[PDB]
Amino acid sequence: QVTLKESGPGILQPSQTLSLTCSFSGFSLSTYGIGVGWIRQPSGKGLEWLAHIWWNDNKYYNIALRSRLTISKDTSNNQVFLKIASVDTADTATYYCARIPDDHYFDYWGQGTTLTVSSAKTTAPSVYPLAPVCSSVTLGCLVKGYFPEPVTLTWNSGSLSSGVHTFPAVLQSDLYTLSSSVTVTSSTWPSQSITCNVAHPASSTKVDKKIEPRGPTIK
Amino acid sequence: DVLMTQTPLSLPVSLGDQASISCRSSQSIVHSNGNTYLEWYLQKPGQSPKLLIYKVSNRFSGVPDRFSGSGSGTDFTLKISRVEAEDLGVYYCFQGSHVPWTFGGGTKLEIKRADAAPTVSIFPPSSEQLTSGGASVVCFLNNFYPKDINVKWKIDGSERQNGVLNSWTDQDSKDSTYSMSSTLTLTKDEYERHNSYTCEATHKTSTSPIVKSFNRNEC
Repeated sequence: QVTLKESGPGILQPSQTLSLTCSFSGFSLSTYGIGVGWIRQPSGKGLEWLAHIWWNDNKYYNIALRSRLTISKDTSNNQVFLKIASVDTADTATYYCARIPDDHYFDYWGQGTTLTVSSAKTTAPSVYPLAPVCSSVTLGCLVKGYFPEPVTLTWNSGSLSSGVHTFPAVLQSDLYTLSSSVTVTSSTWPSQSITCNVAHPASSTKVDKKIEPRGPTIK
Repeated sequence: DVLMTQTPLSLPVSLGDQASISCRSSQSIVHSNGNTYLEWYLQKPGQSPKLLIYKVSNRFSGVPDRFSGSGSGTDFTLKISRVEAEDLGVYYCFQGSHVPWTFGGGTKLEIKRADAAPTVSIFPPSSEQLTSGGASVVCFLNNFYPKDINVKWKIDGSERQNGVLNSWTDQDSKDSTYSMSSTLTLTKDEYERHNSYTCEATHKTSTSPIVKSFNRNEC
C-alpha cells in the first residue's frame, strides 16, 4: 500500500508564506518509531533535507534555515505540514516528504509537489521559427518569454519525432525560454511543411508555427 | 554538517559492465546507537528518488542481487556488477547518523559509446523576432560524445562572454549522444551594428574548433 502525496500552492510571490501538506496512507504516525520528513530538490540539482517530526512529536530542523521552518503533524487524519516563512527565488524547488521506518533514514518518498517563487506575471510564449542561413537540413523553434513553466512543444502535431531535440528551459530574466531542433532529409523540407506546435497550459495558449525558408529584407 | 563527496560526477559504463560508485564523508558517520547510517538512493529521470542500500550493506525491497554496498567510517562504495537499462540514473549517498542529515552531490550512471563529433547549426534572428525588437542568435550542437563540450561566441572576431544562455539535453535513448543549444541574446540596436556572427565549438573528437558563422548583410 504505502503512499505519500504532497499538496502545495505550486506558485507564489516573494515574501509570502509557503504552507505544504504531506497527506499519507499505508502507515500511521501514531505507530512506534515512525517519522515523516521533508526534502527539497532545486530544478536539476542534488537533494537537501529540511526537517522531520517523529511519532513522539520530536521535531528536527535544518540548522541552515531553522527560523523560517515549522513542522507539525496531525495524527488523527494522517497529515504532516511544513511551513516556510517569507520565501524568495532561492526556494524555487520540488518538495518531497518521505517516511522514516524506525532507523535514521528515509524509505518511501512521494511524488513531490513543485514550487515556484517569483514576482513574474502569467505570460504567453512568443514562438520564433528558426530557418537556416541564406544532404540533411536542421530547423529550429525558439519559444521565448513565458511564465510560468511548463510549455509543451511538438513538431507537425506529433507526426515528426525522429531527430528531435527539445532543450530544457533557461530562466531568461523574470521569464523562461526554450528551444527544440529538428533534423530532416533535404528532400523533406522546404518541399513539405514543417510546423512547430507549442502549448502553454497556464496562459491557455496553443500555437502552430510554420517554419518557412529565410527570405531577404533590406531596410 | 557532514560533507558527502561522490566519485565520479559522471560514470560512463557499457551494458553488462561492472560499475563502482565512491562516497566519502568529512567525518565518521557512526551513530550513538552503534549503527552506521549510509544509504544509496537512485533517482530516475522525472521521478522521486528510491532507496537501494540502507545501513551500508542491506538491500531494500526489489533491489537485485547485483547491487552491493561496502566501506566503513570514511570511505564507502556501491558496486553494480552487470549494468542493465533499469539501472541508469542519478545515485546519491545519504547519511542518517548526524543531524543535519546530508546527501551526496550525486553520480550519473550513463552508457558509453563510440566517439561522435557535433553537428553545428547557426540560426540568425528571425524576421518574426526582429519586428518585435529582440535579436536572439541560436546555435545547436547536436549528437556528440563524451558529454563535455565548450562553445565560444565571436562577434566580428571579438569574443563575447556575457549574454550567453546554454542548455544541455540528457543522453539519447536511441544513439546515446548528447546535444546542446547555445543562445546569444542581443538587443536589436546592438545586433544592427555588427556583421559577422560566429559560434565556435571545441570537442575532443578534433584538435581544431568547429566554426559555424553567418553575416548580417544577406540576412
